[PDB]
Amino acid sequence: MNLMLALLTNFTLATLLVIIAFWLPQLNVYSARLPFSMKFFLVAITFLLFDLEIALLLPLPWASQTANLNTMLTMALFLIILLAVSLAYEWTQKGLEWTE
Amino acid sequence: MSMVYMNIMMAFTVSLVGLLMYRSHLMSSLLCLEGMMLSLFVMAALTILNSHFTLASMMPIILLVFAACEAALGLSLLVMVSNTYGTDYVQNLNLLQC
Amino acid sequence: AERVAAFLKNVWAKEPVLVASFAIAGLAVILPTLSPYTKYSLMINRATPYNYPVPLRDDGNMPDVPSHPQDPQGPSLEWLKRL
Amino acid sequence: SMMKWNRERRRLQIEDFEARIALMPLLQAEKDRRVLQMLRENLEEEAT
Amino acid sequence: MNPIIFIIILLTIMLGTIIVMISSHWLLVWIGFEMNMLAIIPIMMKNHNPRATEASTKYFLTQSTASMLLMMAVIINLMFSGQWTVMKLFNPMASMLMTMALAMKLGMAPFHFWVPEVTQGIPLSSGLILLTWQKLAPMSVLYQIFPSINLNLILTLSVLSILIGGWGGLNQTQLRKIMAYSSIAHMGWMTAVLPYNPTMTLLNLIIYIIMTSTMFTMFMANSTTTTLSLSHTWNKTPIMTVLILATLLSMGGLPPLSGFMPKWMIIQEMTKNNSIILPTFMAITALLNLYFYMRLTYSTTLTMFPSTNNMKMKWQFPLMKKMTFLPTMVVLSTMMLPLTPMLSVLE
Amino acid sequence: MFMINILMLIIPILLAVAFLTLVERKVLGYMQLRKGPNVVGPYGLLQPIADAIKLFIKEPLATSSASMFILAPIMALGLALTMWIPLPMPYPLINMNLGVLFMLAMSSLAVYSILWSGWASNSKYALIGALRAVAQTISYEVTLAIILLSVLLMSGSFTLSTLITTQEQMWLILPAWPLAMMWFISTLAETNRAPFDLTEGESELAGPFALFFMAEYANIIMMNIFTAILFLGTSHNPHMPELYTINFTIKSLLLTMSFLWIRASYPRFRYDQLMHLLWKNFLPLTLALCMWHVSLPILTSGIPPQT
Amino acid sequence: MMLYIVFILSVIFVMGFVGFSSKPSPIYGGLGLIVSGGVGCGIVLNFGGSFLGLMVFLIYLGGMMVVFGYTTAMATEQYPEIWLSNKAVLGAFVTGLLMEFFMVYYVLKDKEVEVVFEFNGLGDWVIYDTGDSGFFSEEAMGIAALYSYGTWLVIVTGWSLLIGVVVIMEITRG
Amino acid sequence: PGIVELPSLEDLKVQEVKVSSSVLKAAAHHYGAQCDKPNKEFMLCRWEEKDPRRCLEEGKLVNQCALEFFRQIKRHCAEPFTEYWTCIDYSGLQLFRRCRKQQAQFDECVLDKLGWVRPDLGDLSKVTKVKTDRPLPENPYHSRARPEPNPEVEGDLKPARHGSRLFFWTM
Ligand SMILES: CCCCCCCCCCCCO[C@@H]1O[C@H](CO)[C@@H](O[C@H]2O[C@H](CO)[C@@H](O)[C@H](O)[C@H]2O)[C@H](O)[C@H]1O
Ligand SMILES: CCCCCCCCCCCCO[C@@H]1O[C@H](CO)[C@@H](O[C@H]2O[C@H](CO)[C@@H](O)[C@H](O)[C@H]2O)[C@H](O)[C@H]1O
Ligand SMILES: CCCCCCCCCCCCO[C@@H]1O[C@H](CO)[C@@H](O[C@H]2O[C@H](CO)[C@@H](O)[C@H](O)[C@H]2O)[C@H](O)[C@H]1O
Ligand SMILES: N=C(N)NC(=N)NCCc1ccc(I)c(Cl)c1
Repeated sequence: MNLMLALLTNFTLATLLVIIAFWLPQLNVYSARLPFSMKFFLVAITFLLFDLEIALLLPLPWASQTANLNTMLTMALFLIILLAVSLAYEWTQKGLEWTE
Repeated sequence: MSMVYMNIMMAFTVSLVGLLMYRSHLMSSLLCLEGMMLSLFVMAALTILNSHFTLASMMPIILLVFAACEAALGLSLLVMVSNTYGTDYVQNLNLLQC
Repeated sequence: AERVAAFLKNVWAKEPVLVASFAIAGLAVILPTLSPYTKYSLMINRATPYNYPVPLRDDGNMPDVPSHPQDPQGPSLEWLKRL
Repeated sequence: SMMKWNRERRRLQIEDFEARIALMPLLQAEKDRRVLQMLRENLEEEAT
Repeated sequence: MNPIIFIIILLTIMLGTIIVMISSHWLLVWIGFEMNMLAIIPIMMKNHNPRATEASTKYFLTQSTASMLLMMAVIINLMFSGQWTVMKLFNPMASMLMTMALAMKLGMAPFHFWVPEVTQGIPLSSGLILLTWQKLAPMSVLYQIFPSINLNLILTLSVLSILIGGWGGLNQTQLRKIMAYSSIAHMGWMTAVLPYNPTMTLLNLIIYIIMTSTMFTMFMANSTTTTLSLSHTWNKTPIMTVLILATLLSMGGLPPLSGFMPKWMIIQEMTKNNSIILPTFMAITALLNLYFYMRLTYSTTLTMFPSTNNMKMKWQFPLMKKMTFLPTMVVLSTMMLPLTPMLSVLE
Repeated sequence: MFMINILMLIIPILLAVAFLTLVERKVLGYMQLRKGPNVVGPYGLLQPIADAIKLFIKEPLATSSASMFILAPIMALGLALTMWIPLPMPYPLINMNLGVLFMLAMSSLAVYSILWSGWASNSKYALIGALRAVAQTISYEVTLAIILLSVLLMSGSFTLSTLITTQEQMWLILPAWPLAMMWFISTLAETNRAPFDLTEGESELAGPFALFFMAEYANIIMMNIFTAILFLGTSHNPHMPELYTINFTIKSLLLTMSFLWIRASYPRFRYDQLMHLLWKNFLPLTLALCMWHVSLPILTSGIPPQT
Repeated sequence: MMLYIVFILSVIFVMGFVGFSSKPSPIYGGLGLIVSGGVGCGIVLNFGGSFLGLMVFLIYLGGMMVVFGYTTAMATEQYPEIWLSNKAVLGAFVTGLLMEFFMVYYVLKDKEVEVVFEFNGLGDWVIYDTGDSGFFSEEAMGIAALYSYGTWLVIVTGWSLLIGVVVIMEITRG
Repeated sequence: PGIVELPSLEDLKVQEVKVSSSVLKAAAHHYGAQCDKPNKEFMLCRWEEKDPRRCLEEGKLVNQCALEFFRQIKRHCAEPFTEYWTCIDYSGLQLFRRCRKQQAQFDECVLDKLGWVRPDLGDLSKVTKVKTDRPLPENPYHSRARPEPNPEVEGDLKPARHGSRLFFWTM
């Protein structure tokens, strides 16, 4: 209940601050493609794919508690190396360049 | 079945009907596709958590990861379509009629 | 070898960030196999009792199984205390 | 320094976990009676 | 495409299929389809044109929808049995959803509309993969879940595909569309016999793949995508016209050629089960396919169509395309009937 | 009782933000051989109040979508306050078992306020500026998440108060100063602070404005509080918790003041150059150090406890 | 009552789905999916899925849906059409909204309902597990097992993500 | 289906150990050493019978041993123990490492006046062995008779009679 109360308070207050911010006494009586750039799209997609790999690494602090450490360490490094290979491929294919 | 399954199953059906009844934007149909995944993630998580199927706890994550990768591919196709015609309208994808 | 050292000096001058990255990544892959302490990581993890240790029905032929927690038989953690 | 402290923290965790193991039979004995009492109580009301 | 990347993408297409075929867990089956679909899109797009982009997008939407329905069937199956083992499903609604999902992936009627359009819009080599290798993974799942499949649903899907495939091919002059509708009809034979004898499904699938690969390879050797273009073959590679004639007659199911064998054995298995009306209806309906196979033979081999003057320039250069395995594939496509009892290896 | 506790967090956060604007102006001023605000109240102590009143009675000067024009500042300010509720100082308002993940999850949502306000700007050029800002923010989210995971492999859990225990004997900046360096820079880039203040840079080449400003400056304080806990752990004495709060406040103030110090000291990055700093420099090192910090506890037998 | 919190969240879940499934402007459709994602996390949280719930926020909302909105602003819609101004969208939205309410009314009135299939209506709390006194999170133990039991899952998943990068670079090079 | 047999409300009654969890945590290490035998007999029963109704008598002995355990602390070491568990009770996580001085006073008191020795690190997590006159259950799962396996196939593999026998083929 406490977290729900905290969230409701934070955003309820934010709503109220926006309210009075827009309405105070004034005292007066009188879908195309946005110049599409492919490079910014690939940044977003690259972030997504790296974000999914981060999702796979987040369990690592718990995984280190296993007795199967031989398997666990090998798979942890394997995942990170494959992430590095992804970066290396994008790098060498000019995917990190902002010219042209 | 438990009461929650009614609405989660309904949500999948709503998104499936949404996906099968296209309008104009291809993006709108992609959102329904990701809505389907979301309802699948929730239903799978509920079943796995409630039954205490411990090792299956990773399955919703795998589903999420692969489905996000599929969505990334779909978004790439959408931008290539948009580059060709200037919109993501599905009525433009009718060359293979003939 | 001399060609190897000349290559390393070149990258050290032009791309020290990448040289450091690869060196750190190489140490991470290699050092666990060379470390005398890596074996204790396996032992400490196994020694942590997450669930209840269910007792065994005594059939009269288990001289290696302690009858009481403070009896001498059974695994000892004295190696862990001194660690 | 981190290795030494984490090793001590592992020893402190084992001691904490062993305190739980000492108490688990008592807690299990209580949980059994509480569950059976509740089921028995639910049974009296069903009969009525 | 970089040649090394093309190899790795081809291997990923194969790996995704292999994962589906070796998996005992439903999640891994789903992963195999996801990986396979991811790797095939780049070879549909490789020639970079609006038609190839439309085909890749139409393909993506169909397969993604089918994979969502498959995951639904898996999750419903988990709810009602508490397990993921790849086998019979434990809930009739799950069985219908998986059957419909796999029918969509195979392009069976009435989920067939994408097959002619996607095949037309991609290169011949990509169409070769689409209409042969891609059938393996869905058919291998059907091989394992067939005990729980609704008999009326599967036989209705089969009958519709044989009719739609047969009729759809009659109106085609594009070779890729002819192959697409031909593929739809042949899928119907494969699923019609599956409830009775899955072994005969495997036999039909293997032989279909062999003849389909032969035809695509022969189209690729001459860079022919239309009937009229194929009609110039006689004035360039006369041997090729004879091979095309023999292969088409085999795909028509004419004895004594290899393509008679799957239809022959499917009719046997169905009659052993007192199914007489259905096999007879299927065999007569397959005459539609024979008609538009015969039409191609008339314009390719049995008559000489008009030529062009610039064709003479082609007489001075040899075929340099790989035509890999073509001599073996054509002989298997036509001359295998005397070895029919060898089908027991598939048991 | 709990609602009082929430307000004893929300109100001081907004007051701290107000007077950070004064501290920033005066610290920058003295580094520039001048004074900064010193007329509006003694030593400028009423300057934030005058600025606040002024902005709120200013004319509130068409949106392309009213719902998103109002959603963006509510999201920004609401999310910013939410990031504070799991912070242990030394006791959190909400004690989350996965507090670190919660902060990571909530911070990833903050980019929607940028996106929504770009959509509501009704201007092609403002939408493009918003998309450039979003690309920067998500780029540096990558290293922040990986750096955080590397540190937690020494702590053992996603609970923020466990970082206190992990640093009972020693600050984590000593075993992890290479990560501390990239973490600190990543926070600057994440908050669009100089030399990464490209939204205000590239742009020039009332109440609603104030609300976005409060959200950003609350995030700046919060990020430096997170940095203090992550790398400069204060010792907690359960019988004298105020001792922790004093020491931990001083560290957070100094870290915040170093954000101002850095603004005063360097020119701005080009957009492509700050992208290369991330994708070609920080990310390679972060990946290599992530592998290293996975291996190190195993090879030293220094794996922390799960609990 | 708070005892029906999961059901109430599930009701909101459906309305958000009817929101984007009727397909207004993709800007608003994206908003409807975000609200459903947050509500979907809340449902998962109340079944003990703390880590799973937060992954929806971190990955589904903070990653995938951010990229969806980024792409929409760049290649689909830059200015949203007024919500429900289209007749089909309004009709589809109203049609789905009424179906959900009729479902919710009856299940609450009778504490059960048959919408094609039979659903109990006593509250999802009734099926919960009655014994839990372990010193760990079972969800965390299961997810952590990916690195000990799921070697094969890691290999195929990691490979697919690498091919995702390779494939997308091929698709977009044109 | 039949009736779930439940013990009467009277058969469940027993004298409770109504002390808080910091008290139990404070006494846990000596409690495990002192009351091991009835405790392990009870836990063996639970894991063998898989039925709480079948171990009520052993569960009652667990309670009696604990009550007698805490009566001996009260008789002799009430004051040092109270300081110790009050120290534990202050911590939000009830941490042992915050109370080593008070633990030392309680540990020295029980050793002096009761001979109790605190078990070492690792002791209480051992798998021990219990001697019980209770008979080992036969069918704790209440399994039915398993279905009979399919008739096995044995013999010599000979060539197929006249080959495939497929239509006209002679091999
Ligand atoms: C592109 C693919 C990249 C894949 C990269 C994979 C790299 C893997 C490198 C290290 C893998 C093994 O790393 C480490 O090796 C030593 C070898 O003594 C193992 O052995 C060590 O730990 C085990 C515990 O399991 C002890 O029993 C043993 O006495 C000890 O020496 C470790 O258990 C293992 O953690
Ligand atoms: C194409 C639609 C796509 C959207 C799909 C929407 C989700 C569908 C959810 C299906 C889950 C319900 O599945 C259905 O549950 C009921 C509950 O007992 C089962 O049970 C029902 O039929 C069997 C018949 O022997 C008996 O149990 C009983 O008569 C009846 O209760 C059904 O056998 C099962 O098919
Ligand atoms: C943080 C709490 C602060 C509490 C302070 C409470 C004070 C309430 C009295 C506010 C008086 C504001 O005074 C008034 O503000 C509005 C702001 O647009 C100004 O502007 C207004 O008037 C001008 C014409 O004069 C109009 O063209 C304009 O559209 C209108 O906005 C006025 O020129 C100013 O006279
Ligand atoms: N960037 C600075 N430090 N100076 C500055 N002019 N800040 C902005 C001024 C400001 C905005 C909102 C509020 I509420 C307050 Cl009190 C003050």
